[PDB]
Amino acid sequence: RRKSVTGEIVLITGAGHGIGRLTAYEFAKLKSKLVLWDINKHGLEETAAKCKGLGAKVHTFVVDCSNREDIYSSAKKVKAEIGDVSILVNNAGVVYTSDLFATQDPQIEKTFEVNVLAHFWTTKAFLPAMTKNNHGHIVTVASAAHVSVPFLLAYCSSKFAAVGFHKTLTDELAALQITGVKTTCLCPNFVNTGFIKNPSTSLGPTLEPEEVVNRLMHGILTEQKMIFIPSSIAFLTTLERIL
Amino acid sequence: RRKSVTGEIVLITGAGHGIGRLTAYEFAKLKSKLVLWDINKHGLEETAAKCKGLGAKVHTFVVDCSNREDIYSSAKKVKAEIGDVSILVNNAGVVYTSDLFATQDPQIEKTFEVNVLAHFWTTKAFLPAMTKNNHGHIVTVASAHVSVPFLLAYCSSKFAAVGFHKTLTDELAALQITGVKTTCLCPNFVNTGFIKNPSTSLGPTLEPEEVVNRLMHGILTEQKMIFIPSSIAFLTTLERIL
Ligand SMILES: C[C@]12CC[C@@H](O)C[C@@H]1CC[C@@H]1[C@@H]2CC[C@]2(C)C(=O)CC[C@@H]12
Ligand SMILES: C[C@]12CC[C@@H](O)C[C@@H]1CC[C@@H]1[C@@H]2CC[C@]2(C)C(=O)CC[C@@H]12
Ligand SMILES: [Cl-]
Ligand SMILES: [Cl-]
Ligand SMILES: [Cl-]
Ligand SMILES: [Cl-]
Ligand SMILES: [Cl-]
Ligand SMILES: [Cl-]
Repeated sequence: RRKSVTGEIVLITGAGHGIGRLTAYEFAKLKSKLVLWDINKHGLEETAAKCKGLGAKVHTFVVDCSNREDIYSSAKKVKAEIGDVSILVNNAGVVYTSDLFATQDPQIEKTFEVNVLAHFWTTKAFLPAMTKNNHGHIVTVASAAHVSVPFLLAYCSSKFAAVGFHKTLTDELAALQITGVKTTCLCPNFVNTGFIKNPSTSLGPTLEPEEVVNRLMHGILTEQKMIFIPSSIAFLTTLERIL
Repeated sequence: RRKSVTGEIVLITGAGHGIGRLTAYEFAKLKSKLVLWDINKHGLEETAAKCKGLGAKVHTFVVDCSNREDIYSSAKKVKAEIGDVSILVNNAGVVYTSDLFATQDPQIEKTFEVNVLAHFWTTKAFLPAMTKNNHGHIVTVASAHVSVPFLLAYCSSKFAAVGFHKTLTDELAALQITGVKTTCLCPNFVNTGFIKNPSTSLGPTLEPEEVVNRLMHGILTEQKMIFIPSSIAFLTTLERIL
């Protein structure tokens, strides 16, 4: 059923908090070699210490995944110091600050920089060696756990985009007969249902972070292409806060 | 079955060429008041001249839809000089330079800037007045060959634009804004993917005039989705590099 990932170099972005953190713990338990990236040094170090306790070799890099040059310079260090990434988990997400009208547009831009464009940059960095070895796994994490109304459109759109990235990349790999590089996407149901047609997008039930990761890991280890989960976007209540 | 759009202020981006131009002509015949945006002054003036020949009031603006400030500056002019746009056609698309002659990454960024983020900026500029009046129509044109280096960006951007449409549609519904409609011209691949749908590699496809016929009919009947076959020749594009 489930593949071994022992000794595989697994790189997880956004590993200092949330799903990314919990995902790192699961790979640690499986004795992968971990490369953890996060913008927040403190969260990153906490994740890494626990992963070591779980029995894994772990390396950390503070990386701002809104910054393409930071991603590439850090990827260069990974390749030189650690080796070739075999499982890439694109998990980093934008974190919103102010709601205020005047400062929204840069954060709408950042939403796409982190949630979508970062996946291009990491794939460009790490897919060539995977292709060369015909061995790899690219994991598009397009679910994250509440977003204020001004960012709802950007946030949701960016998830459709990430799912599109996965679907297109999957078929490109197939077209090119790159049979050893697998893809897995963690996808919110709203990408299939929309919001109004699916009351769960407003009412739940939703999943605990532990449940999301259990489902993600099961999908990765059985090499499922798609893993649908209910989001916790709280659509109607998010929108009623203006009405 | 079809609404009249007589005297509606219809803004079309990418109106200096291709289906934007052909769409401008159809709105011209229906006696809309046209606002045409494009990065090319001559293409723009050519489209305008024919729209005027077809009997319509027409105004033009040279606008780089990759540039948020330019969009907002131009929108301010439209509001002041012409009035409140009632039909917004988000049609501008990225144009690529071969990676033989340019770096890839700025063009991947530009793909999202034009094909997705521009729709945010035009919507933020024009939707408020539409909502105030409870009258408007936002048209997401997410159908437009692309080389292998840009195929992933190009395709992903169309999924994104369809996601924009679907989310916006539901926000408006949730807020009970009944008079602002949405229409999306969507490639079939967003529902089927590529390998599962041989037409994405083999066709048959539509001629531009057919695409525009279907677009106009959907707009005028206020259809939310209009699926069309794309012409990206997926497998042959990729297998070329093998
Ligand atoms: C597989 C292939 C194309 C075949 C071989 O040269 C390896 C490269 C690795 C990077 C891939 C590229 C295809 C196009 C991809 C998928 C992109 O658009 C970003 C990363 C790119
Ligand atoms: C138009 C085209 C080729 C079509 C499109 O990819 C844009 C580029 C822009 C640079 C041009 C190139 C044709 C060949 C040229 C003229 C060169 O040899 C140097 C610059 C090159
Ligand atoms: Cl991060
Ligand atoms: Cl980040
Ligand atoms: Cl959902
Ligand atoms: Cl076109
Ligand atoms: Cl390049
Ligand atoms: Cl298609």
